[PDB]
Amino acid sequence: KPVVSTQLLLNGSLAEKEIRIKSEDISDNAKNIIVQLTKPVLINCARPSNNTQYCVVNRTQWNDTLGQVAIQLRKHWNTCIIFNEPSGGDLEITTHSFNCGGEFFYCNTSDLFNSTWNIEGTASIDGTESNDDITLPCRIKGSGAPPIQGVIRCQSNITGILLTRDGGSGSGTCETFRPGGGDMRDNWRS
Amino acid sequence: EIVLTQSPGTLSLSPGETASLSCTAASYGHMTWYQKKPGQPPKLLIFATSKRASGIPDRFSGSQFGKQYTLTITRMEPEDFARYYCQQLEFFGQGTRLEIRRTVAAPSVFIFPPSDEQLKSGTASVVCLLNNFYPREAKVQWKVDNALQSGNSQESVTEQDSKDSTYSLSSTLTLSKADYEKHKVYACEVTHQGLSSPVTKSFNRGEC
Amino acid sequence: QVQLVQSGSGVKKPGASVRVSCWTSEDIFERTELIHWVRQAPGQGLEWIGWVKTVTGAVNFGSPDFRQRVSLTRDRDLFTAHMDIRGLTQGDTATYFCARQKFYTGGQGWYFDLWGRGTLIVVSSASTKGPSVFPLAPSSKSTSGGTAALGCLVKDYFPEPVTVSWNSGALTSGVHTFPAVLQSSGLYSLSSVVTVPSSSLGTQTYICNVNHKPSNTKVDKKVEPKSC
Ligand SMILES: *[C@@H]1O[C@H](CO)[C@@H](O)[C@H](O)[C@H]1NC(C)=O
Ligand SMILES: *[C@@H]1O[C@H](CO)[C@@H](O)[C@H](O)[C@H]1NC(C)=O
Ligand SMILES: *[C@@H]1O[C@H](CO)[C@@H](O)[C@H](O)[C@H]1NC(C)=O
Repeated sequence: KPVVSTQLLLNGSLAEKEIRIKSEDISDNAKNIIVQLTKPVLINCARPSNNTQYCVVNRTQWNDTLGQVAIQLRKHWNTCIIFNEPSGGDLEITTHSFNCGGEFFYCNTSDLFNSTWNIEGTASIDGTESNDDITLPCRIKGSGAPPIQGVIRCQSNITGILLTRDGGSGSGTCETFRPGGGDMRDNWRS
Repeated sequence: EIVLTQSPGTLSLSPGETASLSCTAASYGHMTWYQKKPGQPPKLLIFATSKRASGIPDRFSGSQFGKQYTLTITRMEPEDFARYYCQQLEFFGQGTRLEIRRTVAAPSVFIFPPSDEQLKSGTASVVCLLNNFYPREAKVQWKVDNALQSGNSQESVTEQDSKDSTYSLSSTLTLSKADYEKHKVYACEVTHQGLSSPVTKSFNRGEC
Repeated sequence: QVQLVQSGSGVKKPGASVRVSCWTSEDIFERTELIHWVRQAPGQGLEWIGWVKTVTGAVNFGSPDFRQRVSLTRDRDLFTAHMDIRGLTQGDTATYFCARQKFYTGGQGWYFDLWGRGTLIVVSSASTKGPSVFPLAPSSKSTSGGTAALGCLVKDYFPEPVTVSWNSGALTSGVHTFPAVLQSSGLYSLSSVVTVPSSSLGTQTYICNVNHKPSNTKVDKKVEPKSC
């Protein structure tokens, strides 16, 4: 049973002039929210030594991306939009789970999805102390596989994001979004 | 916020007559309907807005007008008298209850002084029985030496009877043994639609 | 017909935790996109708690409170959903249902065709205690219109339920066994009455049969008119 579901989509098609929010029904919190970016965010992952892997993404380009997404979401719910890490799930939707030069990487994305974009575009609550691009810690999956005496490097463009939106009521004035998902059969029409 | 408002809260019919519940949604969205009897899980009736669930009689029917979604039950059979719920995505309406319509019938009232041996333990319970009335709404006030009590009574009601379609009610005034002895006369005053003036049933301690 | 099979009822201490499980037949779990959990407090509506996807294990919740204290999981191998509640409170005393959503195209809404029998969870501090059974005898002492009312008051027992019958079952007509009520002590109480032709006493006996399996407490209690 192959689980086709993710947090980030890599190297896929791009929307032509602006970001696109797609869902079989946007009101249905149980149906997937697919984001198709218009300009991609580059992500470089690598393994220098044993027990050391991470991914890097430019912080500014990423955050500026998130904003442009939060504006498109606001076309459906005109309020403050929040991104947050998932409350549960399997590896495929709990982390960025990808193939890097053969190896199985899985990195947590807690710093990719931790922000609040308020009603005026002005967004994130605190003015940021950190100037450097974003570092996602990874781990590799065994499988007892013999050691690799190389430097592992892979280069992917982030194309889109897969989101589920919180449900219920006591949530406040905000619509919250997380990188969850269901399987993606029937996703390609336009 | 409210996304769903279900009405009426109680609807009284005779079998044969047709019932229509409605559910008014704040936003357009396909409405789902359930039947629900106590001690049983919900039964799926209608989905999309008009689609009929498998194995569900033809007399159930889902309609829509604007943001008003309704369920119609056209030739009421005895089993249909139950609570009904709408559901629009994660939200449920507050539910309509179908009840059987009969003529007004006033309650017969009975009062029961506490047990001989219950009194031994140190607690006293005075029970008051409102029997076989309709409609369901009924009010019971306790009075002791003619001082209208409060916070002492517990209250409980049967469901609508299989055959006469009435209701019964039990109200229980609970007092510590020493409190009980202080006062003489104990009464429960009952108000109902079927009573032109309120009814009282009394007794006093020692007297049988 | 087809069932969702639900794990058993419990009576839990405040603050403690609880797991409710739900499982089913492979053929059924395969046709299932989501398993929803819905609860119903007594004398209340249905409240939506949350969902888990069978394929990815993804979740969602109807309230921040729920999202914090409730965990939804599945084992695709055992065709089973689990709901875990932690830090219980009296506000959690309710009947919990698992319920199924077939794979559906967006815009159909939410429809749950299969449902479990439902699991009752009771959150209370009180210990298991057997009822005391006091008889409400022929009242004034009679009467209200050529007919007498008599019955048993089943007082101070925990937890639910108790069963009450009359004359070991032969008397079913004119019986009224009321909904239990929850006192401030933490204990329940219940009345059962019966109305009978007032000139039938002396000729017939009226015994209420009370059974409270949590206490292994069974009591037949005879009701007769006042001694006076
Ligand atoms: C993004 O750039 C990388 C550079 O190696 C390229 O391989 C990839 O094809 C680009 N993305 C798409 C959508 O083609
Ligand atoms: C990395 O360190 C050594 C290199 O010889 C290797 O044997 C070990 O399994 C690795 N550590 C892990 C997988 O945690
Ligand atoms: C990424 O952050 C770096 C900080 O070193 C900044 O110089 C750059 O403007 C950002 N990337 C761009 C140009 O989008």
